[PDB]
Amino acid sequence: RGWFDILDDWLKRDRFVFVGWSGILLFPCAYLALGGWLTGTTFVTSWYTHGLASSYLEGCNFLTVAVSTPANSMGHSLLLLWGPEAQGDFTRWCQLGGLWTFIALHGAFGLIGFMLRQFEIARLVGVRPYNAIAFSAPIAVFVSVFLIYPLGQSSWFFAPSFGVAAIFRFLLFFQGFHNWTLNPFHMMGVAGVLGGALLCAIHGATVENTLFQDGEGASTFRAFNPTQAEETYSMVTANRFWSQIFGIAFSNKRWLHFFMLFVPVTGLWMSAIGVVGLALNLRSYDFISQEIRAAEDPEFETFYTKNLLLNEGIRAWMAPQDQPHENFVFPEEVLPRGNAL
Amino acid sequence: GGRIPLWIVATVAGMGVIVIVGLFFYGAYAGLGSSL
Amino acid sequence: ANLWERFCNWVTSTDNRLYVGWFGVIMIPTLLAATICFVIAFIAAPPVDIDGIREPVSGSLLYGNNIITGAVVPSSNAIGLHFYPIWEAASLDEWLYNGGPYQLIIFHFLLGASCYMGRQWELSYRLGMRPWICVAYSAPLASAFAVFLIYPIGQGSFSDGMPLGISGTFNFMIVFQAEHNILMHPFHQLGVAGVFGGALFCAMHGSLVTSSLIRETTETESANYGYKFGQEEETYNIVAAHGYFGRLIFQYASFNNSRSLHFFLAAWPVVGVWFTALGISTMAFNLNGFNFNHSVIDAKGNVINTWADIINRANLGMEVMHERNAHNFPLDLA
Amino acid sequence: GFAWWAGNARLINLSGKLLGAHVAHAGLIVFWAGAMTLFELAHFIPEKPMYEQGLILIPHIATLGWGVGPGGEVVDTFPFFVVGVVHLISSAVLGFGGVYHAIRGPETLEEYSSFFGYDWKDKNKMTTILGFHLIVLGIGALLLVAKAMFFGGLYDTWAPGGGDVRVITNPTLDPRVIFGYLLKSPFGGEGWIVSVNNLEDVVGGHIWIGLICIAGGIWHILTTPFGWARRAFIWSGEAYLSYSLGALSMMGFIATCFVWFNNTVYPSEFYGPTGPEASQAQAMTFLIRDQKLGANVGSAQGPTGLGKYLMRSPTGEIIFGGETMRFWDFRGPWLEPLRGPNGLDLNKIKNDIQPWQERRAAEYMTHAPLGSLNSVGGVATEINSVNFVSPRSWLATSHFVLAFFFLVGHLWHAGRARAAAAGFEKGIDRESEPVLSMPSLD
Amino acid sequence: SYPIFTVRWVAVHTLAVPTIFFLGAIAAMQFIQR
Amino acid sequence: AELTPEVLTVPLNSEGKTITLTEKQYLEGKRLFQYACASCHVGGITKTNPSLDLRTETLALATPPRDNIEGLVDYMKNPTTYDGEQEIAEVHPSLRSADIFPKMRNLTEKDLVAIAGHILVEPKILGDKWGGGKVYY
Amino acid sequence: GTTGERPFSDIITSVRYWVIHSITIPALFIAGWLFVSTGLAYDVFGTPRPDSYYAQEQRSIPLVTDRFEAKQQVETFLEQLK
Ligand code: CLA
Ligand code: CLA
Ligand code: CLA
Ligand code: CLA
Ligand code: CLA
Ligand SMILES: CC1=C(/C=C/C(C)=C/C=C/C(C)=C/C=C/C=C(C)/C=C/C=C(C)/C=C/C2=C(C)CCCC2(C)C)C(C)(C)CCC1
Ligand SMILES: CC1=C(/C=C/C(C)=C/C=C/C(C)=C/C=C/C=C(C)/C=C/C=C(C)/C=C/C2=C(C)CCCC2(C)C)C(C)(C)CCC1
Ligand SMILES: CC1=C(/C=C/C(C)=C/C=C/C(C)=C/C=C/C=C(C)/C=C/C=C(C)/C=C/C2=C(C)CCCC2(C)C)C(C)(C)CCC1
Ligand SMILES: [Cl-]
Ligand SMILES: [Cl-]
Ligand SMILES: [Fe+2]
Repeated sequence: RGWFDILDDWLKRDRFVFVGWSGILLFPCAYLALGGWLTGTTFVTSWYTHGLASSYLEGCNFLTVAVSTPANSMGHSLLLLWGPEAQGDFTRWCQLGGLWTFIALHGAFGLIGFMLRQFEIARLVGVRPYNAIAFSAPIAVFVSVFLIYPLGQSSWFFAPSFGVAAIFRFLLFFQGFHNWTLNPFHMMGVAGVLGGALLCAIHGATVENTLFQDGEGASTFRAFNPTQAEETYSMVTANRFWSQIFGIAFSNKRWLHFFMLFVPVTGLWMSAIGVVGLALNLRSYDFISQEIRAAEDPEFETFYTKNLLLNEGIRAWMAPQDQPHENFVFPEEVLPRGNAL
Repeated sequence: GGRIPLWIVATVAGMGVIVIVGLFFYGAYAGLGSSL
Repeated sequence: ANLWERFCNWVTSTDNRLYVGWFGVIMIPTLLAATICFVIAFIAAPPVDIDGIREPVSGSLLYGNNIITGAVVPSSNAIGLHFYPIWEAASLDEWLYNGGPYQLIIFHFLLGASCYMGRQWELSYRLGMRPWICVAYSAPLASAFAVFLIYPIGQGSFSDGMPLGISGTFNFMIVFQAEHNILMHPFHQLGVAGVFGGALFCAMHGSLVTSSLIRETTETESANYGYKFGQEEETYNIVAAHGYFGRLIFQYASFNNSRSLHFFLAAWPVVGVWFTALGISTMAFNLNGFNFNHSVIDAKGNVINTWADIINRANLGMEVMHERNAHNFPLDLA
Repeated sequence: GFAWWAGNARLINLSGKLLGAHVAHAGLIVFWAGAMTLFELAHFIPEKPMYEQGLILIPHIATLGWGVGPGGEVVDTFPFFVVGVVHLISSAVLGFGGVYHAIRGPETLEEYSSFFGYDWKDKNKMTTILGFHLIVLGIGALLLVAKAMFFGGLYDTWAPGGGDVRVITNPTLDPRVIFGYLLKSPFGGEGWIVSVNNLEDVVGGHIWIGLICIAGGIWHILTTPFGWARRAFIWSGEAYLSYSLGALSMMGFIATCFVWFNNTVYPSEFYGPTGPEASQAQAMTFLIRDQKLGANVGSAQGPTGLGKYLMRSPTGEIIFGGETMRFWDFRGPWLEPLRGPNGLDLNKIKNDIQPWQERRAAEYMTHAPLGSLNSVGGVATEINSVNFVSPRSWLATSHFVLAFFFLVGHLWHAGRARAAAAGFEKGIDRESEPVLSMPSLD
Repeated sequence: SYPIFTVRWVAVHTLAVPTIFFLGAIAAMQFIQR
Repeated sequence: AELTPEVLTVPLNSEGKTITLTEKQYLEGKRLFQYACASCHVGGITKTNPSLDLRTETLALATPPRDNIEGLVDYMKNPTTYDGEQEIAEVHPSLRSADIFPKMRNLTEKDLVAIAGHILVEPKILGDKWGGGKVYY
Repeated sequence: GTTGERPFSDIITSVRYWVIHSITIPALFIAGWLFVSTGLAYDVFGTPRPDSYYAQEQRSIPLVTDRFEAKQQVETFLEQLK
């Protein structure tokens, strides 16, 4: 009956927003990460780190605002407010990119707090903790993309900036520099995300079109009671339909719902592994056998060689503006170009 | 209690949203970020 | 006992291991024709002059491709939107050089896939089901129509339809971005929300049902054996699922009606994918993503680049390089 | 017991209120026609081409012959005003009747009168209502024939002299021509009914359609469905709705391709050039430019070995080179003077290109139907400056979208009509589950 | 007997207060000229 | 940086007299340029003849020099080829051809100065971007 | 089905709620406006005004290029606008 148990009582009170011990980590960090992004996208420039405007105050819209990464010259500095770079000056800290690490770091600890919350509530309510386990896939993605990937490169500058169009630029960078679409770990991620969306739609549709008639209304939603013991749709009719339509069907409701967890979670984990390789430029960029043949045989052309020409244009045409610290000067005569264009 | 009818509260709030969003779309054609 | 009535009874029989049906009567030959031609071409077809410039692209395994680089290559830009069946070629050799097989495959496939959707309605009717599973499938089907038929029509050439290949797919989406800025188009943005949200809700629903399975087994058994096919009682506790998820967020952000929950699961990715299919279909007529290039300038009139301008530098790089030999005039107007 | 979000399904069996819904909604259609025209006119500036001004309704009126003269120049905007006002005025009347029948009039009509009342399941009455509307449509098709032959004509982009309003004195009646169009392939170089390239075929087709529709209207008034038709269909309000949803979807897809490819009933003077047209015009432009400099365009070999300006189509016709090789089926009034029996004629190209053709190609090349959602003209990498998206892109995209969703509504309502007719639209009867009485598959 | 200030009260205003503040600042920005 | 009178100061004629535009004139010139010219000359290039641009060094080498208000105002009235040898009013918009180029009809004499002023000012602001094409976007 | 807090729908339809909030909501809106209209937002965050991205005859970006002298580089860039 000491202070610890008294505090435990209060943290675990049933209220509109459950708090819990995990709330002490989750709530401040979630609110600061969110508030950092809203503050920066509304008010803060990227002029000194990127040569870019990036806030509503500067003229940007929702698609173009961003909280951008620090300058390449910062390396992997934590960029703490009180640290040797900003030296406690809030204004300089904003201009040097400090909101980027602020958001990434508080974001990282909020993700941990949210997963602890899933564990905490699951334990108090009496259910198995599979929702927390599935949330490991978003965490793996965040840490590999926002933390591991720039930590293997020269600096934070090459991490994703927190913005709609800034993320689009990240996508296209990865095509032209890493040839990321060719990477089998990304392909496994694509199958997991697309397979998840398919399973989501096909399971939802199946349940809704094998419902039992449990009421007279034309709106079928009213004919369900959360405490009824009876299944609300026919597994038997659903299995027959899919067996005759597609050849196979689910027969076990537990396997089906475990499979729905398994597929997107596994896909995200796979893509995370490939991004860890790209931290080191360990790309699946080429097929060596293709290059040997193509170098010797100028009539040999595939969609593989066509795509590398596209990557080479991306690199040469975006690099000077996208990596301004390198002072790339490419005279017109060195730019790769097809005919006429 | 239930003095102000909720359908009226929703109508007025909804129009307040339309006005602010409309202002933001107007600003895409004037001043900063308009290309002029 | 009449010969036609007995055939009709076999076509629509609910007792065939695989349902045939009247839509199946069109689906089965068209899908077999598309499949057989696809497999043979993927393994063995000679190079195809996709862009009409007498520059053949090698698509098949026997001509130096692997599984990742292989494709059935779209038909020649010289054909445009002209119909090119076998009997219009002077010879199979001509038909192969010019990309005939691509047309045969995609036309038979779009027909058979359309009949696949009809077959889904039809069996649902014979079984006494509700009818709308086929409406969910219309979203992938519309997407296939967009990339194989609609986008060709708008650009004027099946040579700009999507190649039947893994790397050919990547070529298609890189060129699509340089010419339409699809990333900056809201219907593609909604497609991503349809597909990200779909994977999210798949994982959520799977994890919440799995979280609340009623104990029915020992630790030495798969919990899956706690459910028997066709049992009448539910196998999980939706009240416990709701009690957890409502506390994870807040109460009214969680579903306690299983019918509305599963309807939500159906509608979110279906609607998102309808929009992204409409994105491809309307960028077929060159209504492109938002263009904010040089939208921010300073008091003097200097351009102040945003991330949209960096995207444009990337788009420019793809533009100048794609089909590097096909353009003789300064604007790529289709 | 429909929910509020399915609340218009409560009108299925209330013929009086459903009549008001339809008539009120028709007032909305006519209101927008009226209001949009006045908006376009208030913003119209006659010295700018229509397609630089985001106009879609004024081009429809101009095509009927009103307001314009030679070359498509606007001479009098008063016809535009009239069309707008009369539509706007008429919407009040339809609005008035809609709300009366929806709020105050009899909830159901079949008590007030056996003529206006109907049961969806009454196959005789249903085909009678259909027949009346078929006649109305038939009269509608002949109004266009009337305008074309007796009331001033139609704008003709092909008229010698750059286009002009022309009275149609000899509409095409040969059914080999009129129905020949319906049997043309929809693929490239053929184009099904979208290929109609002259006003005589347009007017004659509408004479045929007017007569067919009137004849069909009288047919359906006087008959009831034959037994083979009675066993093949579902006879219910929702089924009829589903059938019309399919027809509207098909029609929207056709309209999409019509505005995208056809430059006869969508004159490029008003709508801007087609995609194929603008791409042909660019090749024309640099052919003209380079030949003025001394280039021999007929013998210039391009990088690939194909001609840089001119090449052969797969069936031999001489055509423009470069990527526009795909668009050689394009036909337009500024280009046809250069065509001989074998395609583009090198001697005409060398000697007979006119300044107006140079102007027209430069105009159409720089007004290709490419633009951003926020109306920045040109390819996606172009900078801001030119505020332009072609009316053809706006009309093609919007109607593809509408056509697609109406196909989905057809599927939705057709499947439901079937299930409601057989009695299982609300779910499976637990005590009588069909699959439970079928043998297992294995 | 309903309380006025709750944990919920704090959560609500923690988000709503700067939201309206930010909306006012963004509105003003639409009238900035270069 | 800002739009100062020095940037708004451009040559009036070949003899070297200068004129200082107002900010109002600059903005009006930009609007009229977009209205009547940008469809072919966006960013100082020429889409239908890329060999000829609106860079000041290009206009200086035209016959009649066109790198000054007078030369440009005259061009908008009676355009010639780059060497001065032929008049091209029938294929290039001009007041002389406002019957066949209707957007030229309602341009007053002061509009012409605003349009010419914009063409001479813009390369001072944008440098290489004016007339550089997509390499500099 | 409730945890003791007052229902939202009861709150926002109540007269007392709207008595307080017809002041607090516009006040916060006005405050945010003045944060921008007084120009204070520029100075707090260091965001360039439309006339202070470049020196008058400059087209080079003032990119930070040192980690530990970065604060002084920004300050030196800014004096080139005074
Ligand atoms: C649970 C809440 C939480 C967590 C985990 C974090 C976590 C973090 N914050 Mg955030 N922050 C929070 C709440 C939180 N913050 C709140 C509530 C505010 C509002 C005030 C902020 C405002 C804020 C700013 C402004 C910044 C951070 C930063 C950081 C990072 C560096 C912090 C550091 O080095 O700690 C150092 C401190 C400790 C590890 C605590 C030490 C406690 C030990 C155990 C006891 C020591 C004994 C003591 C000193 C004895 C004193 C005796 C005395 C008599 C002399 C890190 C990601 C920085 C950042 O993001 O960089 C980009 C940064 O600049 N935070
Ligand atoms: C084109 C759009 C359209 C039209 C014409 C209708 C028409 C109708 N609806 Mg439907 N409905 C629609 C859209 C539409 N609805 C949408 C989008 C929804 C979803 C929110 C619904 C949801 C819905 C429900 C849930 C129900 C209906 C019902 C009805 C019918 C009776 C309504 C009634 O008595 O209201 C009474 C309303 C009033 C007295 C308020 C005043 C409304 C008036 C008409 C406004 C007119 C203003 C206008 C400026 C007047 C001009 C005057 C001048 C021209 C003379 C009526 C035929 C009801 C029905 O079937 O009845 C059995 C019903 O239960 N509708
Ligand atoms: C689809 C349209 C439609 C239909 C089927 C009906 C049907 C009906 N209405 Mg409704 N009504 C409509 C439109 C329609 N109305 C419109 C648009 C208005 C507003 C003006 C009204 C206003 C109205 C009132 C005020 C009343 C009815 C009543 C009635 C009933 C008796 C009508 C009668 O005996 O007329 C007999 C036939 C005639 C009087 C001949 C009319 C000749 C018309 C006006 C000329 C032809 C028009 C032409 C074909 C198209 C318009 C031209 C345009 C394109 C420029 C009947 C159920 C009555 C009712 O329900 O009583 C309880 C009633 O009191 N209606
Ligand atoms: C809005 C127009 C409309 C509508 C909805 C109907 C509706 C109906 N008609 Mg009427 N009909 C109409 C106009 C219309 N008609 C007109 C204008 C005429 C005059 C020519 C007729 C002449 C007519 C006759 C002579 C008969 C009907 C009959 C029928 C019924 C059966 C229809 C059926 O099974 O078709 C389904 C169609 C088929 C089974 C055959 C399809 C053949 C086409 C050509 C397939 C091609 C489709 C293809 C994909 C697209 C390309 C088109 C191609 C021609 C190029 C139904 C109530 C029947 C009935 O019971 O009358 C009492 C009947 O015998 N109609
Ligand atoms: C001629 C056209 C037509 C007609 C008359 C009907 C009529 C009907 N439909 Mg069908 N429907 C159609 C087309 C049509 N539909 C199309 C094209 C689709 C595919 C999308 C559907 C899909 C559909 C579904 C899925 C369902 C119906 C249902 C119904 C019934 C109830 C409708 C209702 O109360 O909605 C009430 C109206 C609303 C709730 C408003 C919807 C709001 C829309 C979606 C947003 C509009 C915004 C717009 C896009 C622009 C945004 C800009 C912004 C400023 C707003 C009624 C019999 C229901 C049914 O089966 O009943 C038997 C039902 O569940 N319809
Ligand atoms: C960073 C930082 C910090 C923090 C801060 C904060 C925490 C902030 C917050 C902030 C916030 C918190 C903000 C907010 C804002 C908001 C907004 C700005 C919103 C908007 C929205 C909108 C616009 C919407 C709209 C709409 C739509 C569009 C549709 C639907 C409807 C609606 C209405 C929803 C501190 C101090 C610690 C210090 C350090 C730094
Ligand atoms: C039933 C219902 C509904 C619906 C309704 C409707 C839809 C209605 C309609 C209505 C209408 C549809 C209306 C209309 C109106 C109109 C009018 C009223 C007009 C007027 C006009 C005028 C007055 C004009 C004037 C002029 C002139 C003459 C000249 C020029 C100028 C001007 C323009 C000014 C709803 C959903 C809501 C709800 C529920 C129920
Ligand atoms: C005006 C014109 C013209 C003409 C046109 C015409 C003459 C047209 C006709 C059209 C027609 C004449 C059409 C038709 C249509 C048809 C249809 C579209 C059909 C449908 C069908 C169906 C839908 C069916 C179904 C079914 C089956 C299959 C099986 C059994 C069941 C049922 C019945 C469901 C021309 C071009 C010269 C020129 C321009 C103008
Ligand atoms: Cl390519
Ligand atoms: Cl070309
Ligand atoms: Fe489920």
